[PDB]
Amino acid sequence: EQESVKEFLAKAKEEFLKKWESPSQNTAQLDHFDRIKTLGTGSFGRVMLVKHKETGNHYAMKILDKQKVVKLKQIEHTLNEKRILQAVNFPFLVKLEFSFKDNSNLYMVMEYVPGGEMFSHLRRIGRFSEPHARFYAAQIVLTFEYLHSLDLIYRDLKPENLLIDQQGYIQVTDFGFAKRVKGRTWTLCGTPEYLAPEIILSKGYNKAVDWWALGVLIYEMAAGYPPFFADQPIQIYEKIVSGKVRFPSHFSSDLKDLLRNLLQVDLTKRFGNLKNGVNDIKNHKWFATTDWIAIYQRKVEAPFIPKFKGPGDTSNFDDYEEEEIRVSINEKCGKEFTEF
Ligand SMILES: CC(=O)N1CCN([C@H]2[C@@H]3OC[C@@H](O3)[C@@H](N)[C@@H]2O)CC1
Ligand SMILES: CC(=O)N1CCN([C@H]2[C@@H]3OC[C@@H](O3)[C@@H](N)[C@@H]2O)CC1
Repeated sequence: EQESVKEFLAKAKEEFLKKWESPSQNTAQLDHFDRIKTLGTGSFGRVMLVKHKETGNHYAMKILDKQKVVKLKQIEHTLNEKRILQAVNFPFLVKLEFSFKDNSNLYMVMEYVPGGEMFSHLRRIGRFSEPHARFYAAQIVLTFEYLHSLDLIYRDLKPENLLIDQQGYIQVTDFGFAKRVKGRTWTLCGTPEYLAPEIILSKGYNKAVDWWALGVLIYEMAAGYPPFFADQPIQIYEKIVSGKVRFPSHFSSDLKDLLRNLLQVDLTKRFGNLKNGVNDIKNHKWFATTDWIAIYQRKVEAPFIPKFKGPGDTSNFDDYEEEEIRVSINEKCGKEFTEF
């Protein structure tokens, strides 16, 4: 490994471990913010655009209902998410600014990324050219090199979880399945189209599942649709475990070669999981034009700058039913969330 990379990752791990061992807690409260608009929803709860009443700064506030987290069996995952987010620091990761809890809910207040989800831009344009896909892929490669060096598996890569910032760079969001793992882990989680075969087959799996998901993402960016597509999950799973994929004829030979090595069903042969680790990916011919240092330093001109009017603009996010943020007069699930 290059001395620069080695000493960078050694320092990255030292800094992560100090915050991991002593997590920040209770750094704001709900009535410090005005609620503006719902930016998205899921089983996790909701994300709202908020404005800090004193500073005027905008944030994306993820709100989880403690009782629903318990019923959906996501306690450990939610504690993982907040503890990891408060400890990481990398140019292409969403930045957690505050966290707190009250009688009913857990709150993670993040810097707001007004360019919207990669998913929207991909569906609007149709597919990205190879250079455009490669610019985003390089940022994911560097982000996974960082996360994996901290013993973190991400487990939720997909276009809806990649936001585009004001400079056209990626911010990875949604650490709801991220976990610190030395060795293997066993939980079935993630979106069907992006699951590695070893997840579908209920094996103990490792960080190689993130490199499989990178293969799916690159294919989807360059084709406009994912490589394993079907109407029901059970049919998607059959395609994933088969060891066959079809590439559009417009794909370059270098892209097809990279994808055969990322979408390798045998995890012991998959790029990212060999002796050379991430360097088999960084040194692959498809990445020959990539200036890894300049990408990290955000010195490369992005292929695309999202249109938006200012830090409060919500036009790149879609419209959701607006519901109350209720806080019970009685504490719910206090024991389960003591460490949050
Ligand atoms: C940092 C920022 O600007 N964020 C945080 C994350 N959210 C969520 C929202 O909830 C579900 C859906 O939209 C999801 N794909 C998205 O990542 C968007 C706004
Ligand atoms: C029956 C149904 O599907 N509904 C009921 C009414 N809502 C409106 C109404 O206006 C303010 C508030 O109730 C909000 N929930 C929403 O916008 C749409 C969803």
